[PDB]
Amino acid sequence: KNIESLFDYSAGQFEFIDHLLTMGVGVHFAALIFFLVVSQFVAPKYRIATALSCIVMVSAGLILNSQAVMWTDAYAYVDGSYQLQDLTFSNGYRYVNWMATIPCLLLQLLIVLNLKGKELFSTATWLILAAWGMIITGYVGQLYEVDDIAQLMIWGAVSTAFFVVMNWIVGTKIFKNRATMLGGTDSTITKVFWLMMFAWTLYPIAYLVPAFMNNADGVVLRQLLFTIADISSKVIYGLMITYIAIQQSAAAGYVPAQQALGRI
Ligand SMILES: *C/C=C(C)/C=C/C=C(C)/C=C/C1=C(C)CCCC1(C)C
Ligand SMILES: CCCCCCCC/C=C\CCCCCCCC(=O)O
Ligand SMILES: [Cl-]
Ligand SMILES: [Cl-]
Repeated sequence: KNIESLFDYSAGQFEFIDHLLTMGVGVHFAALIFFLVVSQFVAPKYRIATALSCIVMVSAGLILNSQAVMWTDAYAYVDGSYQLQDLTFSNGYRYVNWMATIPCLLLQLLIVLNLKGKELFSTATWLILAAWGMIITGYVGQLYEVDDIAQLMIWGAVSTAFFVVMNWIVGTKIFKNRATMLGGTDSTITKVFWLMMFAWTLYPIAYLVPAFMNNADGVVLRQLLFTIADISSKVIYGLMITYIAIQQSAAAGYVPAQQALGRI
């Protein structure tokens, strides 16, 4: 049901995708260790924001690892090209994983925005409902990326509606609570918003690849887009969230944070 199943791959195409996914694994687990060791310099009220990055690193790292092994399982070098064998490859499992990772990305944002209690619970709930609506309708959509392009587009339109509404909630909370933020992170959080708009928008572009480049090179392009998007939306994003957590910790008087920033 996925366009990946339609083609044979050159050694070059096959190895590049393998390397992309493998590099993706290494980057996420490398970052995991960074987030782990810096977590001790985060004040208690923000420390969960950094823990969520650890959770995202392993979750994303495991899905990339799984995709890579699925890739090598599904294809074998036969008569001059990599051809589909008995096992299958699908991006569908990425969509399932987003059900967990996207709420984590959103939650760590709300935390450094200094949301608390009732407003935190209600905002998170609406955000998670919006994200799940987006992910589920998108998941259904890509089931048709070979059989019914028109259906892919319509489900994608519905998914985009959830996407836009989700982004509106995010933008609204960011620009409203920007003023509450310490240590100059009121400026930093603005760049985080634009990072999200950029990085998250790569995913619907990848989703549409079967519509504008239905060939083996389009398969490579999609994996390339996912890699750029994953690293940007999880790793670079996580680094900015953690930086914001540490800076606000130090400004709030948390001594290990102040000491940490003093060494650099
Ligand atoms: C770490 C993974 C992240 C942040 C994934 C985000 C995914 C999206 C923003 C996907 C959105 C989609 C649309 C807006 C339309 C097509 C269907 C989706 C699910 C690919
Ligand atoms: C934050 C951005 C992270 C970027 C991660 C991607 C790094 C490697 C990117 C690809 C370089 C281009 C490789 C050339 C493709 C060769 C085509 C092919 O053989 O299939
Ligand atoms: Cl605290
Ligand atoms: Cl993920």
